[PDB]
Amino acid sequence: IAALVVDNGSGMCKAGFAGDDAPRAVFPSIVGRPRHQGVMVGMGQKDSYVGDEAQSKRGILTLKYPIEHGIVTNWDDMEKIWHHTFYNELRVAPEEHPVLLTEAPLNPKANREKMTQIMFETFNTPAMYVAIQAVLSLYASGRTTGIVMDSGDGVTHTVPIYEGYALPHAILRLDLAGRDLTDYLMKILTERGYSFTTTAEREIVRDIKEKLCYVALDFEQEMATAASSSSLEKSYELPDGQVITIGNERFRCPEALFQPSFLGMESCGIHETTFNSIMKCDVDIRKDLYANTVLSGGTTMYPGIADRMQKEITALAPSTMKIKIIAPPERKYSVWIGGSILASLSTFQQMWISKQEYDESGPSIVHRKCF
Amino acid sequence: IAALVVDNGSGMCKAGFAGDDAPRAVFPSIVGRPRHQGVMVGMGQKDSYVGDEAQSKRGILTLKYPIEHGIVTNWDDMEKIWHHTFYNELRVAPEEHPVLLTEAPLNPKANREKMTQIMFETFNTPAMYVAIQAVLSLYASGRTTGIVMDSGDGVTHTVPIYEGYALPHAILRLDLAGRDLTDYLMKILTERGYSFTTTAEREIVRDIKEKLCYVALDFEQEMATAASSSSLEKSYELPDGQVITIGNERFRCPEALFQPSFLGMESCGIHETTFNSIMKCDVDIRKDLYANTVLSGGTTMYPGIADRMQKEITALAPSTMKIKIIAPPERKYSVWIGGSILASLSTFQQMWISKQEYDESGPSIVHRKCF
Amino acid sequence: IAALVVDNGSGMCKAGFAGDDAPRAVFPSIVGRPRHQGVMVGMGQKDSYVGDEAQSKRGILTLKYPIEHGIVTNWDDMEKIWHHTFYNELRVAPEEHPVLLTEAPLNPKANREKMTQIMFETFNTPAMYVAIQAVLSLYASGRTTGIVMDSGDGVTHTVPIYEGYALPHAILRLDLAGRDLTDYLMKILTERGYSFTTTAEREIVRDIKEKLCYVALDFEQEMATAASSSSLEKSYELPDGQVITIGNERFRCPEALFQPSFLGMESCGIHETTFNSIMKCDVDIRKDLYANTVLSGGTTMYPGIADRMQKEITALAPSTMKIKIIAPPERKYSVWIGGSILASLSTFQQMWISKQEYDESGPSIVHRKCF
Amino acid sequence: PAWXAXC
Amino acid sequence: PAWXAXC
Amino acid sequence: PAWXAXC
Ligand SMILES: Nc1ncnc2c1ncn2[C@@H]1O[C@H](COP(=O)(O)OP(=O)(O)O)[C@@H](O)[C@H]1O
Ligand SMILES: Nc1ncnc2c1ncn2[C@@H]1O[C@H](COP(=O)(O)OP(=O)(O)O)[C@@H](O)[C@H]1O
Ligand SMILES: Nc1ncnc2c1ncn2[C@@H]1O[C@H](COP(=O)(O)OP(=O)(O)O)[C@@H](O)[C@H]1O
Ligand SMILES: [Mg+2]
Ligand SMILES: [Mg+2]
Ligand SMILES: [Mg+2]
Repeated sequence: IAALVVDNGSGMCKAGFAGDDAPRAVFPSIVGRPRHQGVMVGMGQKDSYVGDEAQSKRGILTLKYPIEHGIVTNWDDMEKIWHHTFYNELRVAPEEHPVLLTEAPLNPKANREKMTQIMFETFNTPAMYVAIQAVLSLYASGRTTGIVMDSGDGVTHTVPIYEGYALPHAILRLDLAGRDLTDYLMKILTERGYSFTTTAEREIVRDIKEKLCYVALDFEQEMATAASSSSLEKSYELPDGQVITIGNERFRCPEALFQPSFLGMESCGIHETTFNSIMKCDVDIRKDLYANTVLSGGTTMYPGIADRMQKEITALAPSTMKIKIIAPPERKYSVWIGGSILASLSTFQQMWISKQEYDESGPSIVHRKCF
Repeated sequence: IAALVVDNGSGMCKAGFAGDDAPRAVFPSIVGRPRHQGVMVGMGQKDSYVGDEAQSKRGILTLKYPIEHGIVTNWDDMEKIWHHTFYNELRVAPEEHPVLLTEAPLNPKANREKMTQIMFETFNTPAMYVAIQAVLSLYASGRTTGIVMDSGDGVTHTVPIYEGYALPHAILRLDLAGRDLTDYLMKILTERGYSFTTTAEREIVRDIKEKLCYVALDFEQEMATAASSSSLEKSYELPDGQVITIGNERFRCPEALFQPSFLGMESCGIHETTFNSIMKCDVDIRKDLYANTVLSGGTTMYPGIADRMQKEITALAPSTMKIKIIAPPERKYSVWIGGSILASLSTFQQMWISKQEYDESGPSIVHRKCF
Repeated sequence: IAALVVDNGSGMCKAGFAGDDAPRAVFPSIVGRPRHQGVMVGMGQKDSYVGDEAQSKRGILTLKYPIEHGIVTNWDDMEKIWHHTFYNELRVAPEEHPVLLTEAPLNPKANREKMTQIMFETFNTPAMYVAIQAVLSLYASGRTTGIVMDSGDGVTHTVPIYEGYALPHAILRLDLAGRDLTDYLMKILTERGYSFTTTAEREIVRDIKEKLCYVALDFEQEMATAASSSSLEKSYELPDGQVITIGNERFRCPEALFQPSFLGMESCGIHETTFNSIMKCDVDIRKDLYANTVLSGGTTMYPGIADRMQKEITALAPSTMKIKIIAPPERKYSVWIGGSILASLSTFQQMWISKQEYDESGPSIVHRKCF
Repeated sequence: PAWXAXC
Repeated sequence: PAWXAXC
Repeated sequence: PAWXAXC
């Protein structure tokens, strides 16, 4: 029987059967409820909505994500997301197929346990595993010595791995991520008098993000240029037809990744959390890992981010070192891709937690290989 | 069939077939293990790397030397070194060829016993001998009367050998060796703030020693120059790309061979132990030794050590002597070369203990031929 | 005139006049800077803050300790600390009193030289000395035969000093310390749900570390005790008054002192560095050293540490030997207590380097009687 | 927020 | 990391 | 330490 690979990421839940090169489902990891009372009763309007149904009814809904910073904050609305993930998006019975779930590093032990409880006892999965999302991005690139910088909506993490052994004492998780980068775009859009406050409006600003922010190679030069002339400014039509315009804000939004001080956090930028991670491992295991900075997750999609990472971390690293930023196509979806690859291995059939194990061991089984 | 010759050196294993003019296998005598949990199971890791493998994978492994000062401290580690020596490095079935083992002087009876047992019973060698390393050293220069000053990673020793017969009562051992000089090199590099602690870092320091240290001819004037101009000081770059400056430290490290007080050892310096072994020799023969002081083993490779040994032991000898220090090239692997020479010969073809002899007489054959 | 004794600890500075039995001033050694723009022009605010002023303003400053692992990583923030040590905390003019500083074993030679130049040419001291931290302690213990395990926020040292004559070759410096365990406490607290990131949160973690954490007498058994029961659960209120319930965490946090493999350092536990330091000494003195094992510095204050130490070295050491972990109350400032004694011990009155000597022999004068 | 304490 | 090279 | 009673 084929396995199911599901990444419960903070923005979207990528799901599908193993061995395939892309996920069959890519729906926003959102649940929604009505904000107003109903009248046209012949509709039979639903007790709740999910995914692109939530994008379809979007303007009349309170929206929430049950996953934040990688913690599942609401197990009821997360169970809704899984119910839809299987029984509507893939039409599979999960009780007949093993499942590989993906999880963030340095996340509370209870989340692995509460996930596993729901999977074995609600959804009756025959077997399960809870893979570290970083390890999967390395499998996804085929390499087996490198440092994975993974960042989507909820978490940024850097995990170095060498000859396939972990370096767990060198993992850094910076909670500056895509959701936060969206919050910050809302604040700075307010500077030009464009206002966005409802959860539906928040996701319009997510859309602006996707298609309008680049990560300038030098912030002083570009900010000087954008203060000097209007040539760089681009416009975007709302669903209500009027054209917003983005100027300095285009590159300020992801500049935060290299200056988290704009968002009030003390932490050093994603270049610095990469450099500080390579410096946490042995001198040997280093020049190698400076030739292998591997990027993943949707906030690694900004134009020029690989250039900026290089021209930043090369200024931190020693001279006469080769620094290269392996930023693949489909870095958007590497982990599904990595999970698909891991589910293809014969030996991984020995790694699973089976329901027969869970029923005899109790919750502590979920922790054998984790960060 | 050609006998197999193995130099069980404390730092490096030199090995080959009899009649090779130089060893085939030359590798650091390291057994490694991983410092961290393995996570990419599809790599197919192996539990203990050996030789150049361990040195390739350096920073993910703990590194064990199984031999300390000629004493085999860990036998299953050393057994793995010999397994790798035979099946992989030389590619031979050691049960089908006789075997020549080198051993350090004044090394306990049990070491020879356990070497014997492992050869005759793990590897089932058909015939075997264990040679006093200095014999082989003298033979390697083609001469047959002199005194050897051997100085490896683990042992420094002085052996007078006349008409090819050793003087056993006149042998000296000094454990101040290449590892100890690596130790002191750490400590003195720490003065300039270059810390090195992990075994991996130890290997970096070994590399540094092997290329920037040298024996000062004239310590006082040198150290006065080093306190007067920066011209004596120079640099090296880590596997981590960054440069390190080696200075006063260059000469201060190898000075220890003449001044063991610098490592808090009350034991006499190498010039004193050579003298004090010549003066243990019968009054007639001392002249014949002074023309025939042979140096062997890798810590005799320091530039100027011959010049220093000469200019020092000059002062310990009476005036009107031909105090000549025999320090050729190939002193590096000399001990092994001598093994190959001696192994090729029908007179030595009488000496090899037959497996059957040991099998019938137990350890009682080796308890003689160790003297 | 009365001299001044100042201990430049990596975490907290202890200072006062000679003769007294406790150091009058304890500014936790921190400099901190405004994390945001100052807005109320009427507040009379200042550029940067130190010690308890830094603690008072904590929630709006980025905090930097200018000593790490004993190295003075920043000289301007150290010199700010000394300016506040003398003119604010002690209200004394250091250009009118001799001064004694303290320094770690094996610290880079350059540190002593810079310190000296700052004392003689910023603070214009009449005469100066820099005592090796461990040494001072045995004076504080009275006993002039013993091995000192000093463990503070930064370094850890295990000097054995005998019959009052040192043994410098036997000194071992292990860079596992209180800061390292604060940093590890952040990682393990994450597992139950609590996020700590900022520099200010590092001090809250430090408070949790100084109150609820303690050393297991046997890790496995106490581990098992958690796994069976809530009996070790205790709780601490953050500045929010919300209680955080920590457990299995107390006897894990400092278990790192005995298992540095938990934190990805390579070197052996503080018990093993204690035993191994004794084993560097000449075989006679060992009986007396086992009976005179001395603990000092704030990280030796964990409850249970003595019991664990005594049993741990009783495993490593011989049977038919007696082990005395001399660990008094007030072990913490058992340095500015030893320095008080040393400056009071009037035979020492020749040792203070005069400014006139330093003005002639330059920085070379500091290497008078140190390691 | 989300975190059990600290955010 | 405090030292020069090395940590 | 190698030695049985010495190193
Ligand atoms: N082309 C793009 N440019 C910038 N950001 C993007 C782009 N595509 C996606 N993102 C950001 O990535 C975030 C989610 O990343 P991803 O890792 O794919 O999802 P998840 O974090 O749920 O696994 C989204 O919030 C989105 O804003
Ligand atoms: N160029 C060099 N200068 C100084 N020492 C060297 C040099 N090359 C090798 N060595 C030393 O030689 C030692 C090992 O020599 P060798 O005798 O071949 O191995 P073993 O001592 O194990 O038999 C090492 O400790 C190393 O420090
Ligand atoms: N009761 C306690 N138990 C364990 N550790 C403590 C305790 N109190 C303080 N510490 C630790 O001791 C550290 C300070 O060490 P100390 O010896 O006082 O100064 P220094 O670090 O300069 O040597 C603090 O960072 C703190 O974490
Ligand atoms: Mg993700
Ligand atoms: Mg040798
Ligand atoms: Mg201290």
